[PDB]
Amino acid sequence: SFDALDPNLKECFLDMGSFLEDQKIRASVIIDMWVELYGKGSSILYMYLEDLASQNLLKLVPLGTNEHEDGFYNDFLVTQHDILRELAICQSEFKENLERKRLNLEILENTFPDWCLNTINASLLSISTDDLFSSKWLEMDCPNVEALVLNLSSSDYALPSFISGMKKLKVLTITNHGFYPARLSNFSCLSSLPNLKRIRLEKVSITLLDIPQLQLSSLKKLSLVMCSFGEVFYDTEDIVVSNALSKLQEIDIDYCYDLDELPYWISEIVSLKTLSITNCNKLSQLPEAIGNLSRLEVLRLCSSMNLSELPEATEGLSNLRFLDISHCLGLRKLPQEIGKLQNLKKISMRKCSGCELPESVTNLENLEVKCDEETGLLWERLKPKMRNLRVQEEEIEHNLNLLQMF
Amino acid sequence: AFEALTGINGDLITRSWSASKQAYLTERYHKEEAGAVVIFAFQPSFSEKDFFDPDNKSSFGEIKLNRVQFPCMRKIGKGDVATVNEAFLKNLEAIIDPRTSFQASVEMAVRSRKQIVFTGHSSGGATAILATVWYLEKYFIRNPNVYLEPRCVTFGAPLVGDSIFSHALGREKWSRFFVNFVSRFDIVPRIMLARKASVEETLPHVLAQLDPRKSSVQESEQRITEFYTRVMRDTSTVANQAVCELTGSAEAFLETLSSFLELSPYRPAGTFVFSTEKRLVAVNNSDAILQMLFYTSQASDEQEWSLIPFRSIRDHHSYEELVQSMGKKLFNHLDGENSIESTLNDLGVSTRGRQYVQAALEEEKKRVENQKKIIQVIEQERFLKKLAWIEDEYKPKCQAHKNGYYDSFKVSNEENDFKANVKRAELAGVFDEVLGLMKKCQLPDEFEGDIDWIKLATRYRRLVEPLDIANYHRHLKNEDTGPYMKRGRPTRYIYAQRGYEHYILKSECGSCFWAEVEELKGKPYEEVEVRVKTLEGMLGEWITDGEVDDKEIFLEGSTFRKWWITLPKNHKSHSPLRDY
Amino acid sequence: SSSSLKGSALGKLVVTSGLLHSSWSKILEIHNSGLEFQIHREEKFTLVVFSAPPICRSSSSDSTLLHVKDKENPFPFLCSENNPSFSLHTPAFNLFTSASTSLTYLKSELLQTLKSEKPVIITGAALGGSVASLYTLWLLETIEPTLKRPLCITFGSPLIGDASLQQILENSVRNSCFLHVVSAQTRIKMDFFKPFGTFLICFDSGCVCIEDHVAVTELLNGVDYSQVLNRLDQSMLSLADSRLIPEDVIKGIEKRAEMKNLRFDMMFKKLNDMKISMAYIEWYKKKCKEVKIGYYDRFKTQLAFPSKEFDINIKNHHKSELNRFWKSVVEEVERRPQSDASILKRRFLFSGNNYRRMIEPLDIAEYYLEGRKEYRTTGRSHHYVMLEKWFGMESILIEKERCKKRDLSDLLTFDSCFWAEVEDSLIVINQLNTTVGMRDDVREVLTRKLVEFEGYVWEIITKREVSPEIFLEESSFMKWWKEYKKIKGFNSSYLTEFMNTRKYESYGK
Repeated sequence: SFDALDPNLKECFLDMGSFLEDQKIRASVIIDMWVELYGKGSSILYMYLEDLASQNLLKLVPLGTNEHEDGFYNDFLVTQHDILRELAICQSEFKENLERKRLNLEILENTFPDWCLNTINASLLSISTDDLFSSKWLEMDCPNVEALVLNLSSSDYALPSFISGMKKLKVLTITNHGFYPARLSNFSCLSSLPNLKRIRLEKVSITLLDIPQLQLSSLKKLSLVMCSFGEVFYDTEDIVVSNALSKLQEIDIDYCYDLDELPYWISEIVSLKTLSITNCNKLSQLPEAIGNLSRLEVLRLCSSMNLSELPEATEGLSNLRFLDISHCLGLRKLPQEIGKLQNLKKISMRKCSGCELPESVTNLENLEVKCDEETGLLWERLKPKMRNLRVQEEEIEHNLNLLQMF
Repeated sequence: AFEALTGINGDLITRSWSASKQAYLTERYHKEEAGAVVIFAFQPSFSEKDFFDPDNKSSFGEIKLNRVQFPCMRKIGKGDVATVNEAFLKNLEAIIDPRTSFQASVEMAVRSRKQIVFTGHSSGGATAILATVWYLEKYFIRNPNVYLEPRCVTFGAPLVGDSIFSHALGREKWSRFFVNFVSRFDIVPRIMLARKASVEETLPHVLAQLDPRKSSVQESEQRITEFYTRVMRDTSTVANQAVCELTGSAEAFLETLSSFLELSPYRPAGTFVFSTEKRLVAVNNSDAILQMLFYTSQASDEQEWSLIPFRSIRDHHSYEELVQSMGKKLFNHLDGENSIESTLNDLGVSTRGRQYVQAALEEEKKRVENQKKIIQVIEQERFLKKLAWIEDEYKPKCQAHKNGYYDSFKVSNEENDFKANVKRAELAGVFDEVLGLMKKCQLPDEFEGDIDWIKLATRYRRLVEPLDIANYHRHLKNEDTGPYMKRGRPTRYIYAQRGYEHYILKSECGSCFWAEVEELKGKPYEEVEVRVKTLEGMLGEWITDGEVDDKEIFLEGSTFRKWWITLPKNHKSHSPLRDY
Repeated sequence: SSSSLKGSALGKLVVTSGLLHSSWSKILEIHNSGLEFQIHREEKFTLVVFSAPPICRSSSSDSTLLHVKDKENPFPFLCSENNPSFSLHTPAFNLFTSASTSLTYLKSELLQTLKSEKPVIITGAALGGSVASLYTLWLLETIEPTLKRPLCITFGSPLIGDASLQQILENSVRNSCFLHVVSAQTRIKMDFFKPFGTFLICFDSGCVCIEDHVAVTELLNGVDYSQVLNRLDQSMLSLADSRLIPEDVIKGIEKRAEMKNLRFDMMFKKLNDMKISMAYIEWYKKKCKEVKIGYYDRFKTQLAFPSKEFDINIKNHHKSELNRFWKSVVEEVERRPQSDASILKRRFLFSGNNYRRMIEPLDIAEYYLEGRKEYRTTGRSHHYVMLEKWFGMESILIEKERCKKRDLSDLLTFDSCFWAEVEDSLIVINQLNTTVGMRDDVREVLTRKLVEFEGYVWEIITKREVSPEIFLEESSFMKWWKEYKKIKGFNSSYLTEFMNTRKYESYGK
C-alpha cells in the first residue's frame, strides 16, 4: 500500500502524519505546505490529492458548489481514518528523534521531553499542547526545520523564542482547538527569519495591525480563518507598508465574523494580485482606497450577505481579470463605471438574481458569466449588444456536506 | 379551399338548405336520403315559449346539463358541467323519445355506412346542434371512425351554449363538425345576448315578423327600432366585458362594477361563416366571433341608422340567394390570413373593433406559445433525471432494506431521504406552475386531452403521491388540518386522476392507498369492518393496473403488513390476500 | 396594447351600465351654504346623497395632521407602522366631523343594508364629493372580500389627502371603492395634495378609465357636469374615434403593470425555495437534538460565541431569507387579498403557520441575548401576530382529531412564545436572588409571577401541546427548573411531583 505507491505519493502521504487525529483539514492547508516544500504547482498537487483519494487513502469532500479555480481550495475537506494516519506514522520512527526528518512532538502540562536539550534535525516539526499549558518555553535548537505546525487548546499562548533559531523556516500554521479564541502574543520574533513565505492562522485572537509593524520582508501570502480582530485601530502611519511588505501578493480572509471595517494598511500593498473576503457577514462596505491597488487581478467576495454595494474606485482597478460575487445576497447594483475595465473576462454571480446590471456592461467583450437561471433574465436582454458573450448555467445540487462542520 | 377547411362542398349546402326548407311543413323533423347520404332537418318555431321557457326563473333561460346523458360536456379536472338553453333542450328531448321513431331511423342509417347530416333554419338550427352532440355522445365516441363522422349545417341559428360548452367541444376535437351561416345584419344570431326583461314586451311582435310561413303580418317602425336598440345595447355590454377581462387587466374596479351588472352567459361554438355580397369569411375563434357579432352590424355611416333595424329582419330571409350563389364569392379564412384590415373593413368593422378582434387572435397565439414552453420544459433531461432517480435508485435501495420507500422516507435517517425530499419539492413546484396556467385559461382547449401529458402526469402521480402522504403523516400535519383526503390533498393530483380516468373510461384512487391505511389503523375492528373490507376488495384491481406495486406493500418492515397481521384470525382466515 | 384597450372599454362599460345618470339626477334633485343629505332606499340599491357649501378659494391648501395615538382621529384603522400618520383637507374634515352625529345611525343602517347583500352608493358634487369620500372611508374600517363594500361616485371634486395617504391606499382594496368623474379641462395643484382611487376622464368625443395615479398626475396637473354627461351620451354612437391620451402615458402604464404582474408571480415561484430552506433547518434541528442541547440553546450559544461553520450559514443565509420572504408575504396580502373567500388561500397559510412555529423561537433568542424584556407585549413583529390570527380564524372551521397514544417527537409547540415566558421567569428569579433592601409588596408580586408561570407550564404539559425537546439536559427550561427548585424549598405541587419522580422522561412516547 504505502510501498505500492509511487515515490512522490510516498512523501505526500507521509506529510499526513503531522496532523492531529480525526482533524477535519481544509485542502488549502496541506496544498500551501506542499507548494513551498516541493516547489510544484497547486493544480498538480490537487491532482495528487485526488489521486490519493482514488486509492482510498484519504477522504475528499466538497463543501459547496465552488469549482477548482486557481488555487481556491479553502472549500474541500480532507478527512482520514485513524489507522491510515497511524500507518503514515509507522514509516517514520525508524531513525532517531534528534535526527528524524518528520518528527511529531507532544507536550503535556509543561512536561517537556528531556531529549530536546539536544540538536534536532527534523525538517517538518509539529507541536501539540493541552488546556493547562502555561507557555513556560524550554530553549531548544532546531536548525533543520522548514515547516512548522502548532496545535493549541489554551486560553492564552506565546510563541516560542527559539523560533528565531530556525533560519530555514518556510511555512507556518497555527490552529486553535479550544472553545474560545486564543490570545497570541510574542509574535515579533518572526522578523528575524529571512525565508518565511506563507503564514496561516485559524481561530486566534489577533490585533490585525501588527503585520506592518513586524517587517515581513519576504512574506508571499497570508491567510486568516475564523479570526477575531478586537478593537479595530488604524492610527499607525509610522511604517511604510510598501517597503516592509515588498513581496506580499495574496490575502485570504475567510469567516471573520467581527470584522466590520477593513483595515487601512492593506490598501498600501501595491504588490497585491489576489484579494479574497468570503463569508464575512459584518462587512457592509469597502474603503474607497481600494482603487489604489493598481495591479489587482482577482477579487472574490463570495457569500458575504451584508455587502450592499461595491466602491466606486473599482474603476481604477485596471488589471482585474476575475470577479466573483457568488451568493452575495445584499448586493443591489454594480458600480456605474464597471464597463471601463478593459480586461475583465469572467464573473460568477450565482444567486445574484437581485442585482441590477448598469448600462456600461455592454462595453465589455468576450466575457463568460456563470449564474443561475433567474440571474440570466438580467443577462438575456443585453445579449445582442455583446459580440462574444457566453452565459453558462449550472444548477445547485443539494447535499448535507456542511453538516460535518457542526 | 372552403372544402379543405370545413369538410363539406357546395351540393351539401344546397341539399341542406332545401331540406331545412321542406321541414317547415312536416312535424318536428324531416328525413331525406340520397345514395350514401341521409340528412335530418328540424322544424323551427316563432313563438316566445320556444326561446325563453315560461317555467324557468332565471334571466336568460339557461339550465345545466346532466352528467349521465352528456358525460363529456364538462371541465374534466375542475368538475363543472355545461349550460344550455332550456327551450331547445326540451325540444330535443321531445324529439328523441321512443314515441317519435327517430332513434330507429338514425340506427338504420348508421348500420348502412352512410354520412349523417343535421340541419335547420333559425330555431331548427339550434336543435340541429344539440342533436349533433347527442349523436357524438352515443355513437362516435364509442368507436371513432370516418364512417361515423357527422355534419351539422345551420342557417342563422341563435346561440346555444356557454363557455364550458365551447371548451368541451374544443377539448374533444369535435368543433370541426359544426358550421353556422350568419348574414351580416341578421338579427337572430344576436337575440340571446340580451336580458329577458329587456325584450319581454316587444319580443312576440318582431318574432311574428320573422316567420316566413305567416307572412301576412305588417311592420311597425318603432317596435322594430326598440327591439333592435335594446338587443344591441346588451350585446355592447357583453362584448366590452369580454375585452376588459381578456388577460385579467386590473380586475379590481371591474369586480366592483360586476356587483352592478347582469350579462348573458352564451358564447359561439363551432365555425362561423359571415357573408356579404362580395366575400365569405370563416372564423374558428370564439372571442373574435363574439366581437364581430357586435361590430359587423354597427352602422357603416350615420344615415344608415334608420335602415339597419329593418334590414336585419329582411336579411334573416336571405339564405337562399346565399346558397345558390356562393361559388361566385371570394373565400378567406380569417384566423390564418394576416391582411385582415381589408377583410374586416369590407365587413364594415371600424378601427377600434378591428383592434379588439386582433387582440382576441393574439391571445390565442399566446396560449399556443405557452404550450410550447411547457413541452420544452418537460422534455428536458434534468426533469427526467429527477423522475428517474426515484424509480431506479431510491426505490430499489429501500426495497433491499426490507421495509419500502414509504417507511424509509417516513423514518428519514439518511441523506438519501433529504435528497428525496428536495426532489419531491422541486417536482411539486413544476406541476403546480402548470396547474396555475390551466386555471387561468392560459393554455389551449386541447391540453387536458393531450396523451403525452396524460402519460407524464400519471407516472408522476403514481411515483410521488405516496411521498406526499408520508410527508403529511411523518410530521403530524394531520392533527393540524385534519385527514389528508379532505383538506390535505393537493389539486395537481386530483387533476391528474380525473384526466386519466376520463381518458380510459371513454379508497377511490389507488395512489391514495396509503392515506386510507393511515386513517384506518389504531382503531377497534368493529368500527372499521366496512372500510377495511372495501380496501382489501379493491387491492387486487389496484395491484394489476399498476397503481400499487406488489414488491413494496407486502414487505416485512412495512406499515400495512404490521397492521394487517394484528387483525383477528377470524378475519385473517377469509381475507382475499391471506396468502401474502 | 392591453392597457389602452382596457381603459377605453371599461370607461365604455361604466357609461353603459348607468350609474352616472341616476346619481347625477339625484344630485340635481337635491340642488335644483351648509351640509345636508338625502337617502333613497330604492329597489335596485340604497343611495346616499351629500350636498355641501361652495368652494373656498383662500382655504384651498390647508390641512390637518393626524396620528395613531391621537384620540380625535376618526380613522385609526388605516394608519400603520410604515405610515403612522396622515393629513387631510381641512374644510371637508370639519364638515364630516360636525355631521358625525346622526350619520352614526346612518352607519348602522348602511352596514346592515350591505350585510344583506344589497349595493350602497355614496355620492356628491364638488365639495359634497369630498365629504362623501370621508363617509365612505369611514365605513371601510372592516374589510374581507367575502362581504360587500360601498361604492363612492364623485363629480368634479378637489383632492383631500397627501402622499402619505395615497401611499396608505396605493394598491389596496380600499382604492377599488372610489370613482372620480373629472373633465380633461380641469387642472389640479398636486404639490401637496394627491390623488387616490380610480378616475374616469370625460373628453369631448369619449371617456377613459385610469387606475394609475402617476397618469392622473401627468394628465391633470396645473365646469357644468350635465353638459359633459350629455356629451358622453351623444358620443356613445360616434362614427369615428381617436386616442384621447398620448402614447407616452400608455407606455408608462403598460410598463408599471407588467412589473406588477411579474412581482405577483415571483412569490408563488419562491415559496418552493423557502421550503428547501426549511428542510435544511429540519436537519439542523435533528443534529441539535442528537447532541442533547436543543436547537434554541445551540443557536443562542453560537450567537454569543460563533465557532462553527454550519451555524453561521443557518443564521445568515437560511433564517435571514425566510424572515425576509414572510415579512414580504404578510405586507403584500393584507392590502390585496387572495381568492376572495380568504386571504392567504391554503399553501401560504399552512406553510406560514409551520414557519412561525419553527422560526420565532430564534427571534426570541436574539431578542433576549441582546438585553431586552417583555417580548410578548412589546417585542414581537407584526407578521408573526398576523400569521397567528389568520390561522386561528380558520382552525375552528376544520375537523381534526388528536390521538392520545402517539409519538410527539416531531411536534412543534403551538405557543410560539414559550421561550419568551421562560426568559422572563429566569429574569425574575435572578432579580429575587440578587436584590437587597427590597420591599415586601414587590416580593409578593414577584412570587405571584412565579406561581403564574408554574400554572402555565403545567397546563401546556398536561394538554400535550409542547415538544419533548424542552427536557434535553442542556436546555434553558432545565436551568429554570434547577434554580426554581433552589428558591422554592419543599413546597410540593403537581409540577414538582412530575419533575422529581422523573416522569418527564416518558412524555410523548
